[PDB]
Amino acid sequence: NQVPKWIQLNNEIMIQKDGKFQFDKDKEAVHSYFVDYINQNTVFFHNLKEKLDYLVENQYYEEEFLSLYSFEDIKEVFKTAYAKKFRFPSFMSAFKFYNDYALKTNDKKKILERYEDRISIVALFFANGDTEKAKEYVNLMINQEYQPSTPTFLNAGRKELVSCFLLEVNDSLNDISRAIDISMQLSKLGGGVSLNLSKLRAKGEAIKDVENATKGVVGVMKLLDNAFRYASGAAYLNIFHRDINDFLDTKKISADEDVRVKTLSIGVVIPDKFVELAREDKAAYVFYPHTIYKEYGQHMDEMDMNEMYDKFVDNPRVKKEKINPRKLLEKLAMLRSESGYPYIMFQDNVNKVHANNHISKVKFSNLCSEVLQASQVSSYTDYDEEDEIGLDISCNLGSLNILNVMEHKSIEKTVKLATDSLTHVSETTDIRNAPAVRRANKAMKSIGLGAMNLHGYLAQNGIAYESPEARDFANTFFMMVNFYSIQRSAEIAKEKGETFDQYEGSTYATGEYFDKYVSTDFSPKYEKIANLFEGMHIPTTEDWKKLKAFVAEHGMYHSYRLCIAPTGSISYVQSSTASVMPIMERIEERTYGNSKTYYPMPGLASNNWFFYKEAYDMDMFKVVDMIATIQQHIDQGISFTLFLKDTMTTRDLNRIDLYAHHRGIKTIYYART
Amino acid sequence: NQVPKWIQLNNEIMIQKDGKFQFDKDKEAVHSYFVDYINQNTVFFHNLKEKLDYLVENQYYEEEFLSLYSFEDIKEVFKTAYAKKFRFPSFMSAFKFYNDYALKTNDKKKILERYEDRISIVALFFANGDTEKAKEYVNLMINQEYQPSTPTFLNAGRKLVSCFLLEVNDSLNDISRAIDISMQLSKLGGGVSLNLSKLRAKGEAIKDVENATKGVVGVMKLLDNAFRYADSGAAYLNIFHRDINDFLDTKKISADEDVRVKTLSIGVVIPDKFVELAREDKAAYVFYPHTIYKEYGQHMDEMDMNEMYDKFVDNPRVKKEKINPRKLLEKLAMLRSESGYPYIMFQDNVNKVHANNHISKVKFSNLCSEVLQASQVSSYTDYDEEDEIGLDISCNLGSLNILNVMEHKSIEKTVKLATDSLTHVSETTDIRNAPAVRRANKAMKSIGLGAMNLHGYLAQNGIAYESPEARDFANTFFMMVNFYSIQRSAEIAKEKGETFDQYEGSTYATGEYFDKYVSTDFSPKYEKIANLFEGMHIPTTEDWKKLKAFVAEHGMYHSYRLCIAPTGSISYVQSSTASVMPIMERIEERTYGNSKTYYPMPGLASNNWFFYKEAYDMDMFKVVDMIATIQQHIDQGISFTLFLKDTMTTRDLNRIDLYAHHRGIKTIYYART
Ligand SMILES: Nc1ncnc2c1ncn2[C@H]1C[C@H](O)[C@@H](COP(=O)(O)OP(=O)(O)OP(=O)(O)O)O1
Ligand SMILES: Nc1ncnc2c1ncn2[C@H]1C[C@H](O)[C@@H](COP(=O)(O)OP(=O)(O)OP(=O)(O)O)O1
Ligand SMILES: Nc1ncnc2c1ncn2[C@H]1C[C@H](O)[C@@H](COP(=O)(O)OP(=O)(O)OP(=O)(O)O)O1
Ligand SMILES: Nc1ncnc2c1ncn2[C@H]1C[C@H](O)[C@@H](COP(=O)(O)OP(=O)(O)OP(=O)(O)O)O1
Repeated sequence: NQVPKWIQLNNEIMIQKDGKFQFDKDKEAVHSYFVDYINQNTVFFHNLKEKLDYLVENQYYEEEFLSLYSFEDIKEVFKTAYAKKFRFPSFMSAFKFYNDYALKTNDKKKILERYEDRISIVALFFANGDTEKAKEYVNLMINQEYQPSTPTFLNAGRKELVSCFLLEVNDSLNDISRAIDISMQLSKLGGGVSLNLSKLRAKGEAIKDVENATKGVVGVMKLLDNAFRYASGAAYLNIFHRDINDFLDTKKISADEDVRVKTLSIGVVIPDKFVELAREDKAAYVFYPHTIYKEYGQHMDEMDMNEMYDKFVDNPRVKKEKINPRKLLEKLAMLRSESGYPYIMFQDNVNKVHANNHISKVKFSNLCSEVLQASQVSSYTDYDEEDEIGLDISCNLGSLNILNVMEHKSIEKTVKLATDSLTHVSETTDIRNAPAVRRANKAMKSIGLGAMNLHGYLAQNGIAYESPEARDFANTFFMMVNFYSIQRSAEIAKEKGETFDQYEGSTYATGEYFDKYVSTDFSPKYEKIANLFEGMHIPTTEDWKKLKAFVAEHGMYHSYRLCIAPTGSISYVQSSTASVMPIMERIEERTYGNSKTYYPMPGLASNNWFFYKEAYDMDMFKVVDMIATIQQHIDQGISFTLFLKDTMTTRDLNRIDLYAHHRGIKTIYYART
Repeated sequence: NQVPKWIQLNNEIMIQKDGKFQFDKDKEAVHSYFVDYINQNTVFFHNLKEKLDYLVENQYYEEEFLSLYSFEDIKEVFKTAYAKKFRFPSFMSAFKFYNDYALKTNDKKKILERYEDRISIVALFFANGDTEKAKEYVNLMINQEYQPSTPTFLNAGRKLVSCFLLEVNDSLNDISRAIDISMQLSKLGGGVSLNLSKLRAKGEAIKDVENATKGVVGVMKLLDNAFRYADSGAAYLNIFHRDINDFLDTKKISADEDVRVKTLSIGVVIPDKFVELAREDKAAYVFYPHTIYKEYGQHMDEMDMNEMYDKFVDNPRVKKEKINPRKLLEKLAMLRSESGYPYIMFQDNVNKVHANNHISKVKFSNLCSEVLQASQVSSYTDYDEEDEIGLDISCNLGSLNILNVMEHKSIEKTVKLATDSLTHVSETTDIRNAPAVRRANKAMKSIGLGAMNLHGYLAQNGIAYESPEARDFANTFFMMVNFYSIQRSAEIAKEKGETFDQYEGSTYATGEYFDKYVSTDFSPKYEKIANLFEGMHIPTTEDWKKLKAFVAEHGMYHSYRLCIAPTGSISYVQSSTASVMPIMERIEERTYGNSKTYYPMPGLASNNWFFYKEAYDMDMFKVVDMIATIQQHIDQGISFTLFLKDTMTTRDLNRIDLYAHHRGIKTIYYART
């Protein structure tokens, strides 16, 4: 019943020694943890050869790519991995990896893969042919300079791989059947699956023969809520719809028995016209979209609300409904004061900066509220009848440490390797049950790259989080990031000579995206910021012009490059902070079982106590301006999370909302208190 | 509650497949045993250096001798050990080593030393300076060509001799000193046996008042209580003593409450005069030895019974007692029919072949009934009074496989290494509570070498156990063994120039022991026997003459060389039979717990079923003649064990006893039925 030694040592840090914390004990706890639990459950082997032979003959490793080299080259790779003599810096830095991510045995009671093992297996998977490139991946990963995404880091060479799926539901019975089918298919693959209910007819409407026959959106939500309980995502909705009130009555603290969704989140799509009507204090008109489909032939949100709203008001054909926008934003503020639900996307900020609006305009987002790409709906006909295949969105992920990049200045080569890595991942991927995801993943070739460790590095260097210097720093940094990113994409496009489809329809072929960079140079405006990037080259606008010419030579290989995800579950292995959202508390406290695990933030010393500010004690406006400065280079959304208090006000909340709409923040997240 | 896989596979052998046994399953069980229990409890390490550093800093290895080399030489030794790719041949071949002998952890739940580890640590302990000699010890041990004794194999480099022989002089102070030394050695775990020759008997005068002595039974009672306090030996007695009947009434199936010894065994010393009196059917006279001590000044068994028996009969001073010898041997046969107790030593067979009778004559033996050396009694005076130190016997052990010696023909170099090994062991030994053991172990330098695996090798080659060919084979083999043994002892005596004390008093300096070997050559008398030793040199009697001259040059380093012990507890690791006693059953069956472990004898196939005879179905006379042929070269005793049946007869038993006395067998053991 006694608590073991390392947990007891980890509980020692809260003892006040001269008003401080016992940080130096922490390593000792880690030095306990590698003696009394880890090195007494590892399966023992003589050497490498039999080890790998035992790993093959019990159905663990996919033996194909592990047969495509010599034994000696793999031995050199493992030798390069063990030559680091790597150590962990913190207590959770081991515990989150040797409990869940690292490979266990069949009885789930022993440990096979060491920390070099998993990384070097990932390295040979990203190699696909070159030994020295695999060594480059090792030197990239073992210095904690790059982190692949969660399911890629889990399921490399075992018994799918991308945790993000985005679909559309056309309007038929057959379409709803196909949608529930594909959701149950992807549900066992563990990824993130979110739907959208734009083009559906509303409640109390005619079904092809008889008026007032449709049970509406709530029944489809009920079927999906039962559907994900069998094997957890969300769904979005554009606001110009009668049942939007019933779409928002689901998340309710006085929850109805039938109106009860504990699985799916919800979210609202809002263009500028509704914002205008809520500002100027006038009426609003939600519609019956099936009447619009009968009238104009198209669907509702496939046209501009700013161009067509009063025209639908003027049509006697479209049955309408008048409501109050201001009371509706008040109700949104109340429901976000309850929890923070739903989600919010401002599409006009997105499409006016989007490159690929010539295919379609972005209407929705994933569960992770980040990926904003084109989406064409399919049409699933009857059994012997053939179908028509639209386009879908499937985004594999991956971020990186800012800190070690700043330590080593190999940021270019870092992007060079990570781009090829995610490229080979999207090469490898195949799903054999949803054909539109198949066609789009072959077609669009969308990769997603981001970064964590913003708060901690700049807080450890002694720069406040609300400083303008950090905003200029992030501006110059992400400018150079996007520069080398497009540079590598153009290089690979020259290597293959095969861009994505309808490349001339993009703004990339015209250089309209490049028109921001031909002027308005992003040189550092502070000396202390300039000392940080001091020691390496920073490009000029003429380098952007040479880049524009080199793009105009061939083109770009990818259609999307960047994403920012709240990668907290693999934040702990990199032993760092979250992404760009600053930290909540200086000390995290968990109870694994009969235990009080005490996690300090990395870099917690006496001097930098003030730069480790608290999330409840910050200027939200400067945070939004930081995220807007970050937004200057990112194609997709940014995982912006609101940090609130009970003492705050929905007046101030909606002021922050309209402030972010005025700045141009794409999406937000669930709010915390 | 389910039986694990390897035990279930080991129980499969008794299934009759075509009237046979499932031998081929057995390896599979062993191949199970190294997957599901062993390789999932070994503490995992990166490489050698940290491993040894962790082993030092937790008080496991004595760090002195493990600091007397380079790291690289130790790495070469471990590399030579792992270069064998050694495997076990049987199921118990692992289970008796990874359960008790190999090193565990502090919580006794994990395993640190592998099978290479223990052997190579023993190798560096026997090295004491030379790397190549340590590699020679590795090449000796890892081919299973030599096995050191049990406590040396256990306690090398941790926190050493299992055989102690003492004498008890006659005072109160002496009995105090005896119980003191027995309790001192009792925590050291060795074998300790006493002897009660020079004590006065029951009902006798204690220095002032007649009929005051409680006798031998009270001292036995104190020793029986004494060994119950710590982590069990025995005691011997010469037969010419009144209380011998009470000395034999202790081991009784109708056991008295007071007369009850469940700890100490007992044993009888018999010279030729009592054998003569029992043959010729006359009277016998046991004595009161304290009267003899008052009369002649010496003690009783320090003079010849054949020279002095009728002279003590003729003395009116010595009070005597007349008894029947024939009924006494009948009672001995009855008590051995009960269990097999007591032990029996025929000293006149021993002393007439003993080399060192000029110091004293052997009067007794150890617990293991094998070591027969000189022994001078001490005299423990009062507190401020100084004492006088006698001589004691302490024999470290060690045997070898016959089989691998026959495989490799390196018998000479084998003896060369094993002699230096036991030499360094007797160098290392020190006890700091019994001064006479200290003085004798510095003085006499007695080593003990033997052999196991007689029955199995010659049974596997297809030669019957009762054959004369095996007797000639063993004669030639042990002749060459003793030849190279004395050769190496003379070499080491030349190396040091320091023989043991009173070397000129021995028969070795006079060559009287060598007079057997100057003639009567032991050439093989059979062709099939000659093919076995074919391929190597066998010496001649002129080589014995050169040996005699080389001995006469310097001398011999040791005073004793050979011993034969029932080394069953380390028989299983060598994966072989016992020593020269043939096997009891073809299959051993044990119950570890909720289990039926089935051990086959090694080499059990269909063809050699007949040469694997049964111990209850053999000629005892040919066994005694085999042991007498073995006795032709051994200085000490031989662990001869009787194998009896309930259908046998004490008439036949006593006939076998007198037959062995007529042949010249030194000692016997407890009998089995
Ligand atoms: N933070 C850690 N990360 C990884 N392994 C660790 C960590 N802490 C301890 N260990 C591992 C390494 C070793 O196998 C064992 C402890 O040995 P360790 O002392 O850490 O290495 P070391 O040999 O380089 O230092 P030293 O020479 O002082 O012993 O457990
Ligand atoms: N029995 C039903 N109960 C509720 N809703 C239904 C039922 N049958 C059909 N629907 C709903 C869901 C469908 O998306 C929608 C129209 O159904 P469906 O017959 O598949 O369309 P359709 O392609 O045949 O022609 P139309 O565009 O005129 O509706 O109404
Ligand atoms: N009898 C045994 N003695 C010692 N180790 C054994 C024994 N049986 C199995 N093992 C050990 C050796 C390995 O660490 C593991 C089993 O691998 P094992 O197959 O025996 O060796 P191997 O690699 O030489 O043969 P193979 O190439 O066919 O796999 O457990
Ligand atoms: N109180 C006693 N009860 C029983 N036995 C005793 C007792 N005292 C002494 N003895 C026994 C054990 C001794 O070995 C033996 C003689 O005792 P002890 O006085 O020590 O001999 P001693 O050296 O003084 O002279 P002596 O040779 O005449 O006996 O008798």
